[PDB]
Amino acid sequence: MRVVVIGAGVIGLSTALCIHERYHSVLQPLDVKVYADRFTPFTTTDVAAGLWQPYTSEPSNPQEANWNQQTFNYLLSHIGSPNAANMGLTPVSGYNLFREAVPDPYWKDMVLGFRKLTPRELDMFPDYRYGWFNTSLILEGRKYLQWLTERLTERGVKFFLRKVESFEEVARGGADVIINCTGVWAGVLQPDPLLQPGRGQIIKVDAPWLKNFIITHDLERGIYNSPYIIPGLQAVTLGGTFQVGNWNEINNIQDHNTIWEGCCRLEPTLKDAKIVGEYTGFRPVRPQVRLEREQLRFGSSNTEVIHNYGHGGYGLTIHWGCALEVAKLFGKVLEERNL
Amino acid sequence: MRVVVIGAGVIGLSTALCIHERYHSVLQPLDVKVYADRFTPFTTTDVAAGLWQPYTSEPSNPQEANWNQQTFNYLLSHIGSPNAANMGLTPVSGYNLFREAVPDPYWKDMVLGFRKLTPRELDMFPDYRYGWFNTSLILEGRKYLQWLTERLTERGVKFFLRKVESFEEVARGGADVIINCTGVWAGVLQPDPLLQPGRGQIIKVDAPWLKNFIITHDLERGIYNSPYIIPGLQAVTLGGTFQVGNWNEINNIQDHNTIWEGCCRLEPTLKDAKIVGEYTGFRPVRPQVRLEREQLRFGSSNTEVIHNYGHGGYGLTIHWGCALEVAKLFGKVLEERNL
Ligand SMILES: Cc1cc2nc3c(=O)[nH]c(=O)nc-3n(C[C@H](O)[C@H](O)[C@H](O)COP(=O)(O)OP(=O)(O)OC[C@H]3O[C@@H](n4cnc5c(N)ncnc54)[C@H](O)[C@@H]3O)c2cc1C
Ligand SMILES: Cc1cc2nc3c(=O)[nH]c(=O)nc-3n(C[C@H](O)[C@H](O)[C@H](O)COP(=O)(O)OP(=O)(O)OC[C@H]3O[C@@H](n4cnc5c(N)ncnc54)[C@H](O)[C@@H]3O)c2cc1C
Repeated sequence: MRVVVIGAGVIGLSTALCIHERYHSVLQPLDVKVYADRFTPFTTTDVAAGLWQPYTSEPSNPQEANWNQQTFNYLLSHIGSPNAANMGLTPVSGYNLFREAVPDPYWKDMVLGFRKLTPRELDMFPDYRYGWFNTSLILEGRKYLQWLTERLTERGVKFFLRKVESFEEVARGGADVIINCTGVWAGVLQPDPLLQPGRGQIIKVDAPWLKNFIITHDLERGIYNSPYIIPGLQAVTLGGTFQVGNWNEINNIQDHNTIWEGCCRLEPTLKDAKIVGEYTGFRPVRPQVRLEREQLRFGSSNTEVIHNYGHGGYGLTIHWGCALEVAKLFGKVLEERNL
Repeated sequence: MRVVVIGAGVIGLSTALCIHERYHSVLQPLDVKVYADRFTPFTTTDVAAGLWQPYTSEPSNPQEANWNQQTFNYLLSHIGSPNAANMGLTPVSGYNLFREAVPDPYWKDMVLGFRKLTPRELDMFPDYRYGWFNTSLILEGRKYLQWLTERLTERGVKFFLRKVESFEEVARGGADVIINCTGVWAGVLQPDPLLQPGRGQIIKVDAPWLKNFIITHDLERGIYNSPYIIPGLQAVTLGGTFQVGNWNEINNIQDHNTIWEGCCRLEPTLKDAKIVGEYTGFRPVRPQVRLEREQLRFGSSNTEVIHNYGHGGYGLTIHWGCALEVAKLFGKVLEERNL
């Protein structure tokens, strides 16, 4: 059947692969195509700090906790292959610092080695007073997007640079099923007032001596509104901004300065780091991932649409669980159509 | 007074600085000079993997344990300054893997976060069956040697490229005190059958995605005779050889192959690493650090000699404790001479 995925960010590509991986065998004819108006390096995914770490607060949908877990185990299963770095993966250990005691995250047990910092540890970070340590994984968005792209391409999936104006337009094109993985732009194909851009700028820097991630938190100020430093495969990502409702896509000088000075304070050796670039992107903020099936009549054609968007500051961290869930709904769509 | 340090490896330079730092104030005249036939990048120190980690077994002279501890705290005290990376320092977390249970090292409490690996952790390293994890520090020998060198130079200490033939030769040159920090070559100035070269080759590689150290152990085969990978500031050090009594200073292809294949098996992603160089050096192996004062009559001149050599595979790890001890003996020499 004709299936069309709209989106080429981590959600779209992982989902496409996930399904094709499960159904090519079963459905003889299984035509996947991917439409997107932006491919890496232009997706929001390419801008991601690259770390696997859910929010500190519990999720609204409890399945989100599963999805996160399934994603981590799936990623860990690759640690050990010769390809892990080629897919954009590597373990990284690091700190979560806070200004005051805070309850353990629901994810303490998903990551490896979770534990509270000791005082000699905290002495390395004077403004903070409570914190955790745990090892997790890095999944660079750009590298991972390219990897999924080659995998998809070899499985025969086709890509097309296109801006979709409506699902109708796609249904008319003969799509039996359509997977919406439009990220913050999903509202355009169909309004969702719950969805909003969580803008964030980052500064990429060359500072190889930094081997661990460090993430600061300011409870008053909101998540990701505080300095964080996260080593990646080739460079370090400096960061710190999450602004809901802001659509400005231009890097701004003010954000740059606050991110730089904050990090520079937290890790003074940054003094010698070479800045390699700055970027801004929109977390697709929503109270809960919208992941559900919906049918659409276009005259005489029910065309299923399965949504998968609204991942906020955690799309990398949970993409696999969602891709699986979508495969499952797609499974139902198949049994209704009688395979 | 005239003081002459023989050696420009980590032991000689740290010791010189240590003393000058303590006595320049007190002794009005305090003439330090450093003689060495090899300066960085030619010392054994420049070849060090760069990690702070004592042996797994406990020391013979118990003071070694304190020297190690004093060294770690001294190093940690710098984590936080803007200069830490310039001195060659950065924290690094990592694994010690073994083929069977083993008792906790006497140093578990000196390092940060020591703990035993869990099974999900061990699944990332299939040949191994027991292990630890802890964060420690990297101190790159080459960078640190250059840093100490600038510090010494600015304090007015003088350097001279000179092969010393005998202490006599130096005493005749008017040295009131002489600090022997000759490493494996100390036997030449005065025989010590306990001292032997622990040869070791390493391969430097460019593989920035590796953020944690990994050190393997084979009990039958001896310490450091097993693959280990240790990220440094700019490159990764691959290693694995410790051969007592071997004086071959030439890198050999057999060692290279075994080190490469072993590491490559332990971390398959090395498949894509660029090799940047290979080097070999001699750990100054001895059952215990020789650190003691000895007087020497050269006709009518007692000339004190204070030895500090025999640090094996742990000179970086303990250099500061020793430098302090030497300053202390030097202190006595001063009170005997009545300041
Ligand atoms: C600065 C920053 C740091 C972050 N760090 C992390 C992190 O460390 N860890 C983590 O887990 N998460 C992180 N995130 C969150 C993560 O980046 C997002 O959750 C995730 O990238 C969303 O992916 P997506 O595919 O849904 O969106 P995108 O990657 O933006 O993909 C959307 C795709 O849909 C296409 N598209 C949209 N509308 C149309 C249309 N009308 N027609 C055709 N194509 C269309 C776009 O071209 C693009 O191809 C971060 C985000 C930001 C901004
Ligand atoms: C491959 C390898 C990996 C290692 N990794 C680590 C590690 O990760 N961590 C750790 O703690 N330790 C490590 N070590 C051990 C550490 O390298 C040695 O303990 C330490 O470098 C010894 O320093 P030193 O100053 O005593 O010797 P050197 O640095 O070799 O200094 C000796 C100095 O004396 C000079 N000299 C000698 N004889 C004379 C003479 N007759 N006249 C004039 N000058 C003379 C030499 O030119 C040189 O200047 C490692 C060693 C090796 C070989």
